[PDB]
Amino acid sequence: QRAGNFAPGSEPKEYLNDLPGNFNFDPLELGKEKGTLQRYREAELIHCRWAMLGAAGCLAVEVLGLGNWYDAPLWAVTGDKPTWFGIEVPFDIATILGVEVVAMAVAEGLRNDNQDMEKRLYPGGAFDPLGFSKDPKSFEDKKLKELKNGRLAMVACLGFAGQHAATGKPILAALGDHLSSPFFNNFATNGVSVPGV
Amino acid sequence: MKDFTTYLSTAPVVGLGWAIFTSGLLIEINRFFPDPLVFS
Amino acid sequence: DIAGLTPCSESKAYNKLERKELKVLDKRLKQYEPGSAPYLALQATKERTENRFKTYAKQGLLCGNDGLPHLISDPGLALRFNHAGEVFIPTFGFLYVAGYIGHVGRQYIILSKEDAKPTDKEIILDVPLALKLAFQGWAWPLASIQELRNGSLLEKDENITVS
Amino acid sequence: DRPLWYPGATPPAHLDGSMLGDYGFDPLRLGTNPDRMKWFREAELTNGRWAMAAVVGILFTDVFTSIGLVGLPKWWEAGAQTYPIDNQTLRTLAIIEFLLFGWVETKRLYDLRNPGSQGDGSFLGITDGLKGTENGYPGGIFDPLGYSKTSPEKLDELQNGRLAMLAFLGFASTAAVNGQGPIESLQTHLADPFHVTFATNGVSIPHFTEF
Amino acid sequence: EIGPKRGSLVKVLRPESYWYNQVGKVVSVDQSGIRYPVVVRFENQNYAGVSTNNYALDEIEEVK
Amino acid sequence: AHVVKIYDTCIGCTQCVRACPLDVLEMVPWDGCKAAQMASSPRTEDCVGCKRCETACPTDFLSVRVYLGNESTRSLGLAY
Ligand code: CHL
Ligand code: CLA
Ligand code: CLA
Ligand code: CLA
Ligand SMILES: CC(/C=C/C=C(C)/C=C/[C@@]12O[C@]1(C)C[C@@H](O)CC2(C)C)=C\C=C\C=C(C)\C=C\C=C(C)\C=C\[C@@]12O[C@]1(C)C[C@@H](O)CC2(C)C
Ligand code: SF4
Repeated sequence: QRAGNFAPGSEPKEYLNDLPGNFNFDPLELGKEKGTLQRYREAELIHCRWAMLGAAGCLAVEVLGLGNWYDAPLWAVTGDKPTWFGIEVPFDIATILGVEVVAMAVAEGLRNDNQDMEKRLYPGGAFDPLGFSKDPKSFEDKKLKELKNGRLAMVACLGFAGQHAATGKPILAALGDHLSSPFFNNFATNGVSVPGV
Repeated sequence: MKDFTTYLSTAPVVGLGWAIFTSGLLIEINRFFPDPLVFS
Repeated sequence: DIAGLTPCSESKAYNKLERKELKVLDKRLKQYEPGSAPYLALQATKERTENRFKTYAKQGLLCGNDGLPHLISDPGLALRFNHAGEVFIPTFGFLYVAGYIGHVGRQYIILSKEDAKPTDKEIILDVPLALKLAFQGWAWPLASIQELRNGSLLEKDENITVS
Repeated sequence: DRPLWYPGATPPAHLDGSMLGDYGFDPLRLGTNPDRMKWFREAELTNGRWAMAAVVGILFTDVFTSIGLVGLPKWWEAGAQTYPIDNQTLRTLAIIEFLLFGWVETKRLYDLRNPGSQGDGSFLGITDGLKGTENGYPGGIFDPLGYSKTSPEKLDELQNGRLAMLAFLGFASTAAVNGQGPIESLQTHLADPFHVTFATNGVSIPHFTEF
Repeated sequence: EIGPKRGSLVKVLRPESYWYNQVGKVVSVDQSGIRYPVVVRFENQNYAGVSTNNYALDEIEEVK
Repeated sequence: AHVVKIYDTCIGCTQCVRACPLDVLEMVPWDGCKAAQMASSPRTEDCVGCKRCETACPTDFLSVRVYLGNESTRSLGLAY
């Protein structure tokens, strides 16, 4: 089931013998032990799934012309109300922090109490109403798509952060500088990304 | 002469020749090139 | 500049220290005659002193409020502000020499221990062998990583312990 | 084994075996262990092959410069001539140089570790051409002229390559004490040999004897 | 024969000994039921100046 | 009032017995060694703690140990 090799000709790693998304990657032998791998495989899918939603968010704000992902929480210091598609949601800052904690604590706690190692990664029933998981072939194939797309969101959400710190420009504007003048507008010409430029 | 060369191969005699080399080298490198501190 | 230090060229105390150290010799030079050897000795010391001060200024050194040159150690600030020759570069000039002494002594120890009576070879050295190794050590970093990557550098639990 | 760098009585220990450009020149005995001798051999090639293609830009062009056909600059100041140009490509060149070489060189680094190790579906469809006959001498890169049985035209590759490695060391040293280009240094040794040398004018030795 | 061969090198395993995890020549072995029969000789001296000591069968093992 | 204990590694050299000035140590037959001898420490009341006995034992580690302890007139070597 090996999707490929990150380094063709590299030595096979037996700890990743048959899993979804195997590329024989691990060079630091993290995951040598069998029990820790089940935890990492759980952490990867959840660090994935949170990134994919958060990534489409930052694009959704800028694509639809609403504003920046960075300036979204700035209403608190100014005092104005937040908005969602300019609807003027009324809740206050202390109300968000209270509902978020109690809601997610109920959710995360129920997840940890599963004690079914396969369903801790890939639940069923209510979390998939339409029933794509019934077909084992497409299920096995769609798992590679969940993981390949997810690793793009994670590495790239980091890019939204790193791009912002060196240059305060937003996402789509920072891209336009590459397309307008690629060789001049790069991370090397930031003056902060590389010491000594 | 075989025993004389062997005496010259003892520890202190060889150390004397080493000391004259390292010391004379450093001194003459300070006789010429006086007062180095920064290396160009 | 950096760390609130002035260059030695622009400093006043640096030139004050030069005018002082020359005044001592000029007073000492008045006693003797022009063409005598004590006169030639002091004039040379005067020539060296004038050369010491201008060369340290030319080298972009940094002098403090006391007027004496200061050295900088971080390679980042050294390379950024052009002060690398002070500390950063001599660090590699030493380690090349120090490892030379280790790679040489380590080889003489190993090779004499492969023969009979190695104790005599320490007090009565094999000078032909010692000179051979001493002129073969110009490339000791190559041999070290060769010996590390191979695994014949370190011993493996064949050493004495105490408990 | 080809002739000896000393004609007389300098017995080598491990170079009697077959290898290219073997003249028995290893005083420091850095090629004792065969595994790293295999590594230094490839280093002599990448330095040899790279140095030669570099020396032409200094040599083939400066000959045309001294004759007067072209007005190109000298290698000691060609770098400061590019970036002040209006249509220029400011220093994203150091990093792109590393991002591009990092892709190729690690493909060469993993070949010496696992020879002929390029998987079937790793590259798009050219996985077969990338396999090499030997380390340092691949197949599909040269289009003609590698089907002879007496393959040691390689000796030309080394004797020409070792020579160029001396050139750039001489270009860099000549261009640090003479202050002029390499060819300008040649026209002087021909016009006044005894006066323009490394001893008297080129300050490589402290010679101050005015009497 | 009860023990190691004459002239054979062996490695020591007494934790108390100056020669622990070190190698020495077997000088002799006694086959009369003695507790510490194996006589061993080392080149390096101990702190006192003695270069021999009688070791046991279990306390010695093959070289390296 | 010192303590003297001899261990299983004795080989019957008798060098411990010859060295002790105060006659604390004597040789007794035994079946463990080639020499068929072993030391003993019957009269430690006269021991003084010179540790000349330990100095003479040629073993890898000592077959004889003097564990110092409570003092006395005989142990302190007091003529008075
Ligand atoms: C998930 C992490 C991941 C990591 C860390 C690596 C790391 C590596 N891979 Mg992969 N790989 C990874 C995933 C994967 N690789 C491959 C397939 C391969 C192959 C086939 C090869 C590598 C190789 C390499 C090496 C590349 C070094 C290099 O040049 O980098 C420097 C950085 C870069 C190259 C990125 C540059 C950015 C760039 C792509 C921009 C693109 C836009 C254009 C430039 C626009 C055009 C402009 C024009 C004008 C120039 C390195 C050891 C090579 C190697 O050494 O193999 C032994 C190799 O041959 N990888 C697959 C598919 C199965 C992967 C799937 O996840
Ligand atoms: C190997 C090729 C080579 C060649 C052909 C030259 C040629 C020359 N060098 Mg040069 N040089 C070289 C390498 C070379 N160099 C290297 C590697 C260094 C660094 C150590 C130098 C450092 C240097 C300095 C510092 C100076 C020269 C100068 C000169 C010129 C005058 C001769 C001289 O001073 O004696 C050359 C002195 C040497 C110490 C190098 C000679 C030793 C080489 C390795 C022997 C090679 C054998 C043989 C010549 C090969 C034939 C090749 C030929 C058929 C193409 C002359 C054009 C002088 C100048 O100003 O030019 C006008 C000068 O001041 N060179
Ligand atoms: C935190 C996120 C995270 C986690 C937990 C995992 C976990 C896993 N990945 Mg994975 N991966 C991720 C992100 C993550 N990945 C991202 C973003 C990419 C795209 C670059 C990949 C690409 C990838 C491939 C291609 C493969 C894996 C594989 C694996 C599995 C085996 C290796 C292992 O045990 O690593 C354990 C790793 C950790 C616990 C993370 C520790 C990180 C430390 C603290 C360092 C973090 C700082 C780091 C040095 C710098 C990162 C920033 C950088 C931009 C400068 C394991 C399930 C292999 C496999 O078989 O999967 C089935 C495999 O072939 N991953
Ligand atoms: C003439 C008087 C005289 C003096 C002053 C000495 C002094 C010394 N002898 Mg000695 N010796 C003498 C006569 C003398 N000997 C005679 C007549 C003989 C019979 C041939 C010997 C035979 C002899 C032997 C066989 C040995 C000495 C050693 C030594 C040194 C002791 C080791 C030490 O501390 O360094 C410890 C050193 C290190 C831990 C590391 C090495 C670094 C050293 C110090 C550098 C070299 C020092 C150099 C010799 C000093 C110059 C000589 C000095 C007296 C002016 C000491 C320097 C021993 C030795 O190794 O000498 C170096 C040694 O093995 N001697
Ligand atoms: C995790 C991550 C990268 C992980 C990669 C790792 C660990 C690499 C590991 C390896 O290299 C090694 C070390 C060693 C090898 O042996 C193993 C591997 C595996 C090969 C990136 C970021 C991944 C990003 C994650 C997980 C979270 C994303 C969510 C975001 C950014 C949401 C933000 C917002 O909600 C707010 C806050 C603010 C609003 O304005 C906007 C919105 C969008 C609403
Ligand atoms: S000195 Fe030790 S080894 Fe010797 S006879 Fe006495 S007890 Fe035994």
